[PDB]
Amino acid sequence: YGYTTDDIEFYWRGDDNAVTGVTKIELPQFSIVDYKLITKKVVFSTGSYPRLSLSFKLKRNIGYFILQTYMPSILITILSWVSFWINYDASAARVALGITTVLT
Amino acid sequence: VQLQQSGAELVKPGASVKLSCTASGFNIKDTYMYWVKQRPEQGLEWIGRIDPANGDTKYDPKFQGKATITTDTFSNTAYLQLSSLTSEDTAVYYCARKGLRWAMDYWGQGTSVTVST
Amino acid sequence: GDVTVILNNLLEGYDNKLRPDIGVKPTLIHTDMYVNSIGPVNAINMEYTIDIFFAQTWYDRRLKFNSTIKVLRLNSNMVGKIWIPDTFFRNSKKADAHWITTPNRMLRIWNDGRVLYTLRLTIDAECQLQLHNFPMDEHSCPLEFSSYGYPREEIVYQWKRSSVEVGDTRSWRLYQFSFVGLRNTTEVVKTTSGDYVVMSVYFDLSRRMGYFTIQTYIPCTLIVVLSWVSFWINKDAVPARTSLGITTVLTMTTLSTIARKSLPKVSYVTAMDLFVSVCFIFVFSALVEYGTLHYFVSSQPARAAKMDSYARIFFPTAFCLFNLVYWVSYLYL
Amino acid sequence: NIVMTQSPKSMSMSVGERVTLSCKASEYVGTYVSWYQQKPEQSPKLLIYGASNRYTGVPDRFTGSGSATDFTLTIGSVQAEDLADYHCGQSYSYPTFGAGTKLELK
Amino acid sequence: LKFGSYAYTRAEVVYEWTREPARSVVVAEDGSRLNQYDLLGQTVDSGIVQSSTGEYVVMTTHFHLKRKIGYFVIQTYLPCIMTVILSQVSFWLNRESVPARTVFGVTTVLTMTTLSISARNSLPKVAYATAMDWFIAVCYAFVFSALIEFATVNYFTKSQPARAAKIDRLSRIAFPLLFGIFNLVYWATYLNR
Amino acid sequence: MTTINTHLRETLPKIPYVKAIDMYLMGCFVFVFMALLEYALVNYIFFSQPARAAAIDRWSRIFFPVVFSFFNIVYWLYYV
Ligand SMILES: *[C@@H]1O[C@H](CO)[C@@H](O[C@@H]2O[C@H](CO)[C@@H](O[C@@H]3O[C@H](CO[C@H]4O[C@H](CO[C@H]5O[C@H](CO)[C@@H](O)[C@H](O)[C@@H]5O[C@H]5O[C@H](CO)[C@@H](O)[C@H](O)[C@@H]5O)[C@@H](O)[C@H](O[C@H]5O[C@H](CO)[C@@H](O)[C@H](O)[C@@H]5O)[C@@H]4O)[C@@H](O)[C@H](O[C@H]4O[C@H](CO)[C@@H](O)[C@H](O)[C@@H]4O[C@H]4O[C@H](CO)[C@@H](O)[C@H](O)[C@@H]4O[C@H]4O[C@H](CO)[C@@H](O)[C@H](O)[C@@H]4O)[C@@H]3O)[C@H](O)[C@H]2NC(C)=O)[C@H](O)[C@H]1NC(C)=O
Ligand SMILES: *[C@H]1O[C@H](CO)[C@@H](O[C@@H]2O[C@H](CO)[C@@H](O[C@@H]3O[C@H](CO)[C@@H](O)[C@H](O)[C@@H]3O)[C@H](O)[C@H]2NC(C)=O)[C@H](O)[C@H]1NC(C)=O
Ligand SMILES: *[C@@H]1O[C@H](CO)[C@@H](O[C@@H]2O[C@H](CO)[C@@H](O)[C@H](O)[C@H]2NC(C)=O)[C@H](O)[C@H]1NC(C)=O
Repeated sequence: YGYTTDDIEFYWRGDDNAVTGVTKIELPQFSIVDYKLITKKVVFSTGSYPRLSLSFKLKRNIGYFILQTYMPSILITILSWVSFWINYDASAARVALGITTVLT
Repeated sequence: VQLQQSGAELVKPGASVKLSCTASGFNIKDTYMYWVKQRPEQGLEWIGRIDPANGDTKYDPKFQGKATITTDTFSNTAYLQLSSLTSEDTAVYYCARKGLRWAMDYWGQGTSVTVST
Repeated sequence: GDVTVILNNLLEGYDNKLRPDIGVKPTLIHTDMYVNSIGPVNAINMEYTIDIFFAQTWYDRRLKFNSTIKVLRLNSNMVGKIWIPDTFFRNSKKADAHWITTPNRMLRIWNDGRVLYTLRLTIDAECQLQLHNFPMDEHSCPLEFSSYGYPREEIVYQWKRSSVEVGDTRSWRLYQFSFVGLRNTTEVVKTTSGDYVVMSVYFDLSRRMGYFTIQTYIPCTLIVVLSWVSFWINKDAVPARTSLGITTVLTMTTLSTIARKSLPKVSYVTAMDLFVSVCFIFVFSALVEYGTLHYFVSSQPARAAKMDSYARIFFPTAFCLFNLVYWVSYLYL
Repeated sequence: NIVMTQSPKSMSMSVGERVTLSCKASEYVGTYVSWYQQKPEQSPKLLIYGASNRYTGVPDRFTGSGSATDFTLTIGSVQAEDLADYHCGQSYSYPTFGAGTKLELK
Repeated sequence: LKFGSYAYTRAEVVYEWTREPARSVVVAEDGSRLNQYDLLGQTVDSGIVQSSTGEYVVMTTHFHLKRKIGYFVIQTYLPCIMTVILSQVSFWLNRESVPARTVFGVTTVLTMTTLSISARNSLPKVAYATAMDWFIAVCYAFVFSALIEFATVNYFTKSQPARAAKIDRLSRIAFPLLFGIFNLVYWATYLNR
Repeated sequence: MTTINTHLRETLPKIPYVKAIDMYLMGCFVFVFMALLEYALVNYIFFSQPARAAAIDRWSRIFFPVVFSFFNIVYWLYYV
């Protein structure tokens, strides 16, 4: 914060192994794909300051979202399709089935 | 440590009596002081208590207005005054102090008042 | 008095920045715990709360006095004036001591220099719960601690013979779980700063299915048995059976949604999402079976006559066999 | 006004046998029941302060047992100086004592 | 509310109430932020706990609370009774209108399920059965019994009309009697407890 | 009516007494409940005579909005 780039200097101790324990992280919804260590300098109206950046690329799993969200919608779409096998006589059945698929 | 009471009293029914209880070995502003009565061959009866550090006094409902308990801090004495005593409160009057688990650990020596003619 | 003289003489020329035997040998610290309660084990954040009386004891040759009294029993006033180890809990997400009404710490110094330091802590520790077999699962998830700055060559920890003591175990906040036992462990862990002696306490918990039963297993089974009654309804009332099917699928979806919210948003299938998924498949299967029945009654009645009579005996046996294999396979683990 | 009922009202007993006195409260008195001993023509002496705590100077044969409403005082090897009255008194509220129990020798 | 001394054993620091124990913990008159309970009184005690470091004086205070039923009545007990009545009113419709009574029964079951879900989310996640759980279970049993009984009545139509008529006339009056006796026994055993 | 009652009651604390909003919701609930009971009564005597059924229907169509408006006016005049 206070010290500019001509007063202090940042770097990673090891430069590839400075951040450990990232491959052991167990996220319940994501999964760490990659991580990067970056060294640069930023410029604000008060001077130039060193900056390090530790970035993690997370990827969201699909195992939960399929069964919890995509399967109901597909089954409601099939349960909306099923009215075509119903004859044109039974109007009440197809109307109730279609409108309640819309309601679901 | 020790509580010393006064001698026995022989009074006439309709007068007032004043009993004293002098404490030796402690300051009475640290505990409560209790007055208990005991009739011949019966159980104890609590008259009232006084908080000497404050002056707050509480009495038994069957003794409110009859008895009055005061304290003298300068000489470490607790006083019990009975206003108009009839021909049935001829008992022994004990002076006690509160103890560890709110018990009466130290008692006096008893003052046996007697009312007759 | 004389205790003032002892306390003032112990702190003369004393440096609380240096551990005892700073260049001689590591300090041996004996640790004890007393678990007041193990709080709610919520699986959402993968954590659990615990309340303990953490006690440490070690030897400090600078706090050695000669007197006729054997032990000085003090407040937390002198805790910040002598050397105190920097014990910290490695698996805690949040941890705080207690400060009401006065800092809940205790210091006791003995005649030979043995210091005992106890303090009350409420820790919100984390333990990753492998939520397979849920809710018929068993866990053993830890509370670990070690020194922060002093490696193995400077501070060594060691349990006593009466290390961890639980209280009554009935006044604890374990709703869905049940305490069954514990075990202590010591190890050495590699860290960027050095080797640290780490001590772990594993509490073994088993989930009591008394809440998930009347929460999810009873209503889902009730919705399945409800879906069963559609077969006993006359096959001519078409809106009746359609209404039965759509209301049962709706209610099963609602029950699955309200049932998923207990455990976190994990990506694998559990033993509870398997149950509600099989029930949802059962309801959908009943509905599509009625659909094919209504389609086939117009084409050929000879094939559609015995469909309902087959379903009335095929659905309960399939559900009972599924329940049998499911309950044995998930209660054997 | 919490009333303490003590039982029995009068008893006799020989030397060297266990004896038990009981005190029952109408209302709740937590552990603030005390047992006093009074020999004839003397002031009462505190035996048991609180429920199950012996006073300083009391032999190890007196012991009390407490509850919310039911209280007992048990003596073990009884000698010949326990021929006296024993009162139970509560201190949860303004103090009230029991009726008393007269131990005798026979 | 147990409090005592940390770091000071019984031979060093003892606690005691400053006034009479019945008059030491004093609750104010307007001092009640309770919405769901009702403070009945206080209760103090004093004792000794034996810890790993010595004996400590512990002063205990119990506040006695009684839960107010006015919320749970309107939340659960009035919807359960009204939903049971809505299930039982189906027995008065004729046996020739089968989709009507079918959707009656199944939507009554739907109401019971959403009721049980909304009523279970108030109480914490205990691992046993409370009185409200037993009430919801018996009401669900009554509603489900009504629907299965209707299914039986409908199944017995077009083959044995007299048997269906007999069992619908018997179950038109047997259900309120059993529900009323259950209500009487439940409220009697859980109000006098 | 049950859904509207359950989604809105959960907002405020679990107070025992009956609020004004609770009074209105129970009024609306008893009204829709009695509407269903009147339909049930119409269906009960539907096979026997259509005259009484039609009479109850045209009586309901005239006497339900007036009683509802009476309750509504009593509510908005007593609670203001
Ligand atoms: C960013 O800024 C943040 C805010 O500024 C900052 O957070 C602050 O952290 C500092 C340091 O960690 C805290 O300061 C310490 O707090 C300790 C207690 O912390 C708990 O309580 C505080 C509130 O503290 C009050 O109560 C305690 C205990 O009663 C007192 O000790 C405090 O002095 C203070 O007392 C007053 O206020 C009370 C009401 O609150 C009144 O009732 C009372 O009358 C007083 O007026 C909470 O705020 C804390 O919560 C937060 O922090 C916790 C940390 O665990 C978090 O987990 C949580 O989430 C919250 O964020 C927490 O609950 C104090 O014990 C401590 O006092 C001693 O240590 C300091 C430092 O060494 C000494 O200078 C000081 O002299 C004290 O030492 C004496 O007493 C100790 C007792 O252990 C002895 O060991 C020692 O030898 C010494 O003895 C001598 O003096 C005694 C009298 O003082 C005497 O009796 C003895 O005889 C002897 O002579 C210290 O104050 C501060 O509270 C935090 N502030 C807040 C609001 O969070 C953060 O660190 C900064 N971050 C960074 C990265 O920079
Ligand atoms: C996620 O996004 C951040 C920010 O957009 C990414 O950080 C970036 O990383 C790249 C690759 O290291 C940097 O590019 C490099 O720039 C240096 C400049 O000397 C050049 O020599 C290298 O050959 C390369 O071009 C980029 O500057 C940097 N951006 C910033 C502003 O930090 C990050 O990589 C992304 N993904 C991951 C996995 O972190
Ligand atoms: C806590 O740790 C102690 C010390 O390691 C355990 O005590 C040991 O118990 C084993 C038997 O299982 C004995 O063979 C050792 O001699 C004991 N060591 C000593 C000196 O105590 C204790 O069982 C552990 N408690 C647990 C695991 O909860």
